[PDB]
Amino acid sequence: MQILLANPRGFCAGVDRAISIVENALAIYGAPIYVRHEVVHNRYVVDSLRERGAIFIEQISEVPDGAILIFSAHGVSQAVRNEAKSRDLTVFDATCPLVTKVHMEVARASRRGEESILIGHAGHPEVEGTMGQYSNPEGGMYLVESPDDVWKLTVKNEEKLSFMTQTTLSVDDTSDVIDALRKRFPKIVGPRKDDICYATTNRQEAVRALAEQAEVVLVVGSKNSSNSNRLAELAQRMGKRAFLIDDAKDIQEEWVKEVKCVGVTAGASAPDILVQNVVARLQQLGGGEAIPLEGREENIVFEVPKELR
Ligand SMILES: O=P(O)(O)OP(=O)(O)OCc1cccnc1
Ligand code: SF4
Repeated sequence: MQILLANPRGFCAGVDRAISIVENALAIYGAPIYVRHEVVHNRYVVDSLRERGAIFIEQISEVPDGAILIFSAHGVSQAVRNEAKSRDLTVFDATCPLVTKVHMEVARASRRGEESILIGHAGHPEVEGTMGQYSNPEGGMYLVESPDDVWKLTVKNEEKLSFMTQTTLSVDDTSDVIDALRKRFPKIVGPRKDDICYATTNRQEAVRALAEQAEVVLVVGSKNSSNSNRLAELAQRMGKRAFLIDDAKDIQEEWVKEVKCVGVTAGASAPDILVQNVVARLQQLGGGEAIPLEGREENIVFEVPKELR
């Protein structure tokens, strides 16, 4: 059995920054450090940080007075940010710059009381945060997940309309939603393409190349990771068996019995150690040295705020 690694894979710049923010705050201020939502959607990272004294919470009322609070990489609504601001709390924001950029566009629309449509998945924290930057009752802020959702949407003034996307969507499915938005609302304004981040686009392109060669693909990432789910879904749609796994333990031997070529990737929130352990497990089940595919080079880094160095 040949083992191939997708390239790129694993940590992006927003995730490296956000985890560093929590680590550094723990180092500087000691436990506990409070964090709104899992800092990133990875059980191993979160379990780790919890064992070192991070406490993960969904509401600001769960955080005591005088504390340090960090917002997760997925971002937060204005109501949450203002709720935290009114309190004695010390707040650090681990929201990814690429999320923040979308937030600002939503807030601009809100100020203009002009309506905005977000493409994303209901209930995901990034979606809550992004919808959560719009407040003007005279405009509106609508969520669509599919072309059918677009086909049934009505808005108050379709002459003044803009769209935004979640950063971790399917590139291809999103393309279909946007095509529908433009057929329905010819005057709609957005970005050139979408708000899907470089890391999501690149990992999707890499798993496409991986799945052209592999019979079976293993995506390292947690169940509640949107971007990781998209990598598995992509592979499956190409006719390959794909499995989303937290770690090497989850590999069932039947999945790779008599498979000549197995591919491994990782979502943007999955640490490289988990991939290394996956490869070691595949080698036990009879695989050779892991071969990295040629891939697009990523060079973007996001620094921690200076107060957390
Ligand atoms: O569920 P997803 O959003 O894929 O979060 P995860 O933490 O798996 O990946 C990092 C991230 C954070 C913020 C925005 N987009 C991606
Ligand atoms: S996957 Fe994208 S938007 Fe999300 S933390 Fe990473 S770089 Fe930022």
